[PDB]
Amino acid sequence: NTASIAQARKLVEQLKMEANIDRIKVSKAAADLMAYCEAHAKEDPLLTPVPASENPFR
Amino acid sequence: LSAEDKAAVERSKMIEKQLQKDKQVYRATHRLLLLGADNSGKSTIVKKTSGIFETKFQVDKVNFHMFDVGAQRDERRKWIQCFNDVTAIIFVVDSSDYNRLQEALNDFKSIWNNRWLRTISVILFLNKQDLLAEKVLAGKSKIEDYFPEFARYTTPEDATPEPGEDPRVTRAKYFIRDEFLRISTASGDGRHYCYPHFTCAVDTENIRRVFNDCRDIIQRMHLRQYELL
Amino acid sequence: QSELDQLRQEAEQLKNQIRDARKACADATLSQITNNIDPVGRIQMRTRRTLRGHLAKIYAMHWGTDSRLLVSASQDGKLIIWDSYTTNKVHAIPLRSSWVMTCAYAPSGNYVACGGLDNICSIYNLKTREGNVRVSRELAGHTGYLSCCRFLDDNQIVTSSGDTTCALWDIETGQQTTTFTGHTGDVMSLSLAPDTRLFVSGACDASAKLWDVREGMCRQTFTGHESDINAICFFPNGNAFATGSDDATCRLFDLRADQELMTYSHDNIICGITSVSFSKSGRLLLAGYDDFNCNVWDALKADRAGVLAGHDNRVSCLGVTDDGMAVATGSWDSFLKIWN
Amino acid sequence: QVQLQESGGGLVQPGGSLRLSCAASGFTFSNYKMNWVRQAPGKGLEWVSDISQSGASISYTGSVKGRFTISRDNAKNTLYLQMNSLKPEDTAVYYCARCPAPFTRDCFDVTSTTYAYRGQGTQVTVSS
Amino acid sequence: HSQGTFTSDLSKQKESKAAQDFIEWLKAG
Amino acid sequence: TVSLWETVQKWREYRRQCQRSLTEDPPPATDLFCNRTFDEYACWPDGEPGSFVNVSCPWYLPWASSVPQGHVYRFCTAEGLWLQKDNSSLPWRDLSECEEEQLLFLYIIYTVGYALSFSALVIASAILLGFRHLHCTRNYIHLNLFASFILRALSVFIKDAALKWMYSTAAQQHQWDGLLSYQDSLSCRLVFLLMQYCVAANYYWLLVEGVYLYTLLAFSVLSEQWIFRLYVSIGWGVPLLFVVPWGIVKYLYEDEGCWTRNSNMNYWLIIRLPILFAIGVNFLIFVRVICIVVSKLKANLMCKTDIKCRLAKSTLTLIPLLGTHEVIFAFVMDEHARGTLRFIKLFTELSFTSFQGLMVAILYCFVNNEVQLEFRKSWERWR
Ligand SMILES: *C(=O)CC[C@H](NC(=O)CCCCCCCCCCCCCCC)C(=O)O
Repeated sequence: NTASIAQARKLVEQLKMEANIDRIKVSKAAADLMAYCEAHAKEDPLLTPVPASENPFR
Repeated sequence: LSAEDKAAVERSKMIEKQLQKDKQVYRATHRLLLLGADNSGKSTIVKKTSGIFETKFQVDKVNFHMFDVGAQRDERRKWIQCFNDVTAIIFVVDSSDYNRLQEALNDFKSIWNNRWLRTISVILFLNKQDLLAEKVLAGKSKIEDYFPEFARYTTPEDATPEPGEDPRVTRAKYFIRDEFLRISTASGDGRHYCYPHFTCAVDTENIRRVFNDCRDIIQRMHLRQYELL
Repeated sequence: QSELDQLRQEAEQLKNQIRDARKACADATLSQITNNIDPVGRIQMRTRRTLRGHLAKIYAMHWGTDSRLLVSASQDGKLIIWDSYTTNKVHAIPLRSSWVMTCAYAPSGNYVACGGLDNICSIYNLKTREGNVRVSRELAGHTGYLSCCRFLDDNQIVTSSGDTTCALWDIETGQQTTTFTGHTGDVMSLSLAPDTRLFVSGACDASAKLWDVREGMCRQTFTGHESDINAICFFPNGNAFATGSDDATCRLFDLRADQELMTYSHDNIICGITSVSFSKSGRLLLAGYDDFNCNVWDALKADRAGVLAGHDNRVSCLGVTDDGMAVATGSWDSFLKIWN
Repeated sequence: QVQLQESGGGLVQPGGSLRLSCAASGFTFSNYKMNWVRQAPGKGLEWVSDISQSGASISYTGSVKGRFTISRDNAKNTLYLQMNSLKPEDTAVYYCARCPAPFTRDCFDVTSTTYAYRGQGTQVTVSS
Repeated sequence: HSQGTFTSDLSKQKESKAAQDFIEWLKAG
Repeated sequence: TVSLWETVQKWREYRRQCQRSLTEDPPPATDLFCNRTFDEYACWPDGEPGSFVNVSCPWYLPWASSVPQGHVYRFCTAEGLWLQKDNSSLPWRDLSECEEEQLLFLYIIYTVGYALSFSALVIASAILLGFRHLHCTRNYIHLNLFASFILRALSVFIKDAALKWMYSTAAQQHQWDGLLSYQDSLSCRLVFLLMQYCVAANYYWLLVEGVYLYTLLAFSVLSEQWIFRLYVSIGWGVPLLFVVPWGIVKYLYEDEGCWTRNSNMNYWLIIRLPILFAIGVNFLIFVRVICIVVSKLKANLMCKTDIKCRLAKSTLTLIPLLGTHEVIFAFVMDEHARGTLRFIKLFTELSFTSFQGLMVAILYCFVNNEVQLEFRKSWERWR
């Protein structure tokens, strides 16, 4: 055996095992992303720079 | 002026003091990458089951660290970037095969033109000169069907090693040398160079040959900073 | 020989089925859905601290969990631990092989790992009784250079290598417990999930993958880039990851949508990304470059906002802290810089 | 995902002619170098011909020098290797290749294990 | 060293001229 | 080289002696000639009644010290009073028949050079220090070289600014015809010692520059932290070893003037010979560096007999850094008290040395590629 067919078999079963999985809509994914940002934007320092008082890297 | 932070600042000065005498060792050694063909790689005359191999040799009280890459996968466009600060790249070519010589020409060309290696000079060892001598003199295998240009190449003004060199063997010997030199001079900007050498399988005067070309490389680098050259 | 042709046809048709299923599952582009949303606005960043002491170029760096200390490995043969508040140096570990390509900081702060061209990984015990550091373990066993480490926790580390594999180790045992195969080119970097439950790995074949440390098996395989993937990281929610490749620039993928959402390009940008990390809120994607810069891409918009110019040679690593206060960028000029 | 489809192989008498057309998709085209690598049976695979981005830096392996011709159609996203005088020593799988990077003038693409941006292969056989 | 000699020569010129100014003024009371 | 002071003192004694002689013999012999009245120029105590009375030339005057002993026939009046010529108190004009713009031109020329050079060196040092990418041992030696040039410029300006202080001011001269001046202050003496030190420290920051360049091409590198300390000590400390002994010698055995005039050439050998040694060594280094450069240009194997253009450029860009223009006349010492030769020696040395700072500043801070890339980058990062 050249084992090329053996490798192709595991490759195609890898592909098949990846096909039968759940899908969602990219619009819903983008909506969820937008949400994460908006919800933690207040806390993100590089978006809203912290006052020097707290800034440990004064 | 704190009190507990004194210990930390004292600690950061012991480290600085230790890093300071490692700077003067790291700058007192030359790092050479030993590349080339799969064969002809001879880091034994210059004198834990994987990774990278390192051999240290000392010439004229100058320390050289030469790294023979081993146990790595075939593709090397990605780990080659680690060696952008080496002083020179040693490239060893197996002449006297005529078959994979073109596959060694292309390999050297890629080294020359890489974006992270444009400033690193290569030292070229046209290895296995003994086999080349026997191959042409025998005449069974003829170097015309791998490079058609050998039907018109004429030997240049050069130095045959010993009185007794057949004109043929000293012609093919220099022909291969010129093939690498065409590639080297194509990137005309003189920011790095190629030093050719006809090495043999075993040569005592081979560690020094590396020494002199690194000495030339460093001097040429200093003269550039002073715009003297 | 006919069976090989049959298998090739099967693979081609299954790939067609996969691409068609991914098609028509996308209604609107992230650009269109993110059209009313306002721009971040040009952000100005300045170097607050420049850490000096490394001799040769820097290949990797990693922030500590306290967002206070960080380790950085340089190819002079040393990796040293800083205190980014006071620029003081806490430790300076000399390595055995000078060719180190990656490093990581253990979450507990007790350990630091490193590895490089030499196919190995070394764990360093920081909090030691004698007070002098020492290598606690060498995780030998796989071929090919090692290009990223990321401690799962104390006594469990995952490694990516140039042998086109990834592995999960047991520090005290010293033996591979799981191995992840399927990549065809060198694996350049991997990022653990925020929940430390999966991870992603981009490789030198312009393709990424998702694994699971429980049982070694690839879950998804995202394509789209055209050349070697150089860096990758997780989005804070753990439901995405942005990978920047040599092809042109960077991209964002979503695991559940199983398709690239949107790219990050520009005509002037002509080299390739070298390192990527998100900001705390997943609103600022940062990215190194061969042009010595570090652009600051807003995640939701295809237009960059800021630039972190200041490095003399190329930028090789950058990472945002856990509190988001600071951003560090090592580079081939052998300096670290802490922007805020 | 990147693709490289090649076609044209077949049985030809010595001194005959063939045309090898390389169909590419899934990656920028003009920005890259392109190469021809063939694998003669019983030995490793070897580089043959190259052509730069614009299509102005042709270069050949000495063996096929003055015999084969290459051409790039950027608009068609195709590459060609015209074959003029065949020998029975060129009998080999052909492999349209691509450089790993764009806007760059070097390529480490001969590798014998898993280079990714490489064609699947066509067999050209010259005999009687 | 140039500036050393130049100055020495210059000083001698200024010194000699000053003595003249003393021989031309003493004459004029 | 008669001092004003010496002349002044000499005159004072002559006057005192004359006063004594007049008091001794004031009475006229015949009581029909000029009375014994001692003028400031001369005594003329004797008088010829209606005749000419030879009054010998004074016993103390630099002007006529070498002049012969001709007298001054005082044509006095037989009436016993002094005669009058053209309504003047005294005729007898036989009274004392007894007896350069090149320096100005050289002054203007080198003052201009030191000015244009000091300005450019201040700019160059600011540029070379500010960028922080250019910090390296090479540019540190350059920074000390620039500082030495700047000290030379300020030293020269100051040096000739005090030279006229105790000379040109008529105040000084009036105060020298009586009491003391600025010539006796120690402050003045030290202005000129400072000048000697600052010049000597300039030839030794050229020697250091050349030795550092030579040790990169020839010897293996050593600790860049210790070599720099040795170089700083050589550049700034070695000059003391022979400019302080010169000051001691001047204070002891030759203190006239404010140490401006090299009356004893031997004492001036002590702060010269070292300078000749430094420039000779630097010339040797220049020759060997140029032969290394031509060796590289030959062995390049790409030479197309145009190497003379590149080698000329290299020689001309290396001349100011090592100060090799100074050697063409360095061996024509001040035992060659010529005329045209002296002028030329001074002209070339002063002119080229003055602008040497300008040439060094340009060649090593304004057209340097590294510093040109510091700007291009700083300009790109400006937005
Ligand atoms: C002794 O007799 C007194 C000397 C006095 N003066 C002179 O001899 C004339 C000297 C020449 C004039 C000064 C030249 C100044 C050059 C200014 C350069 C400035 C350039 C600045 C650009 C940045 C005398 O009357 O004899």
